Amino acid sequence: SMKFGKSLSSQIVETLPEWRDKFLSYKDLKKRLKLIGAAMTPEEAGFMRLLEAELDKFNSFFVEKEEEYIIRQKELQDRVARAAGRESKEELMRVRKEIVDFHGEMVLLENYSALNYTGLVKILKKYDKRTGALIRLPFIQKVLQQPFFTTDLLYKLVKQCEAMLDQLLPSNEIFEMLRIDEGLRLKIYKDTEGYYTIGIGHLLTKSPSLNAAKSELDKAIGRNTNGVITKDEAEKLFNQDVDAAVRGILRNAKLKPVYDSLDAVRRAALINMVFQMGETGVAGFTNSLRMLQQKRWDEAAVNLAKSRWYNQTPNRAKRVITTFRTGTWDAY
Amino acid sequence: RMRWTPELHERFVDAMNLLGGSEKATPKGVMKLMKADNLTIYHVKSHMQKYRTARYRPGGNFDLTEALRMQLELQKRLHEQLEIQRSLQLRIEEQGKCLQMMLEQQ
Ligand SMILES: O=P(O)(O)O[C@H]1[C@H](OP(=O)(O)O)[C@@H](OP(=O)(O)O)[C@H](OP(=O)(O)O)[C@H](OP(=O)(O)O)[C@H]1OP(=O)(O)O
Ligand SMILES: O=P(O)(O)O[C@H]1[C@H](OP(=O)(O)O)[C@H](OP(=O)(O)O)[C@H](OP(=O)(O)O)[C@@H](OP(=O)(O)O)[C@H]1OP(=O)(O)O
Repeated sequence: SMKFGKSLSSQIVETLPEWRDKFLSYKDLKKRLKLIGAAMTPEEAGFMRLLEAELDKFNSFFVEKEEEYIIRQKELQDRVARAAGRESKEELMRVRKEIVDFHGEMVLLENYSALNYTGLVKILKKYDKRTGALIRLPFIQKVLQQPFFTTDLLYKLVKQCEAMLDQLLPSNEIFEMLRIDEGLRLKIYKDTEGYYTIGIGHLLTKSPSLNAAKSELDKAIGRNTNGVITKDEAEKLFNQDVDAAVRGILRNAKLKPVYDSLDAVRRAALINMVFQMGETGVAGFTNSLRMLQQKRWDEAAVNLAKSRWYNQTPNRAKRVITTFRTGTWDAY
Repeated sequence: RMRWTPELHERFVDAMNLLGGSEKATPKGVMKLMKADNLTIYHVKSHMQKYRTARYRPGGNFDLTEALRMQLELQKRLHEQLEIQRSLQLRIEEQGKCLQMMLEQQ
């Protein structure tokens, strides 16, 4: 099933009154088809007039909305640029809400165009079936070239909006990296060894007692957990582990000079390594670390690939090596 | 109507700022400074009113932020599918054209 009529209505109802009678007059057009039994009958020309009027209303509304969005985009970009990360908790919440809402409205205009197009095809199909004509193909070829269907520069505006949000409403890049590499578990489990662990490789205790691992969890979180935690409890626990790992690196003579020289991204790749094999294991890559410190990305990649680590966890190792190569999250 | 571009709007802001801002600039002056192809006084008047409108001067927040993250996630997923849908609609018409060229020739 497609349930077009029902979905078009459900969307129209979810719009502001300015969007009133801006969508396809699907119910109406289906009723006017019943009246259809230049070589074109007055009935057929009158119905074709309704379809052209529909297209005019779509194109006129779309380009007017694009114009609003161009003005809104520039205004939001300036508000964000003027503040330069110095927004209060109140102000930051306001501008984030406004940009997420703006993004939503542009996706709404994109959905408006998709729904109007889908119904247009449904009307032309019913029309051709009723008239014995073959005009759906040339009529839709005309539609596929109209502003509203193509989406115009709306794709560029959503992209710009999403770029403002990658800075303003950021994701914990290292958390998402290691929830892919190590894995995120909300219930007390046992690692490769016989010790109790939770979240993303957070060892609670080496004790065989399950209540000894439970009491350590209630201390770390600060509440009565029973062995289960939420995503943000596991995220805050991991953030503490990262800070601890960085504190360790910054006091390691074999790791600090290279960590200091790396960018934020390549620093997360090194923390990843430390989480997996430990500070001592990582400090053992003397030659590869030298290549990373000297910003010889490719040379460090070829060298890290011949390590036992690369054969141990190849999926994870390749993703970390690519992060050292590119200096981007494009592996994750 | 006028297909505005971000580049064209940027030029309009400069023109109007150079004319003392939205509360001092006239559509006639903006028109003259811009010297843009097919731009009319009507377009500038309509654009300035939208500009003046968009520049109008007058639990927990962590849960609101988490709700925005999902709102954004869901909008991004719909956007991705709409891009996919556009390609689907184009293929349908391309096959439909072939099916018509094939049946006329039988
Ligand atoms: O859909 P319904 O619940 O059956 O309501 C219908 C219908 O209105 P809509 O389809 O626009 O919602 C029309 O009947 P159809 O054209 O769909 O057959 C309409 O106008 P008609 O005189 O052309 O039948 C008719 O009558 P009215 O608007 O005078 O109340 C009305 O009510 P009925 O249920 O009694 O048909
Ligand atoms: O009975 P409904 O739940 O209200 O759905 C019906 C109908 O379903 P059935 O043929 O199974 O009874 C068709 O649904 P789909 O094709 O989307 O699966 C469709 O009728 P047509 O496609 O043959 O036109 C549609 O109409 P619409 O095109 O508006 O989506 C709609 O009928 P109503 O919208 O008039 O209620």
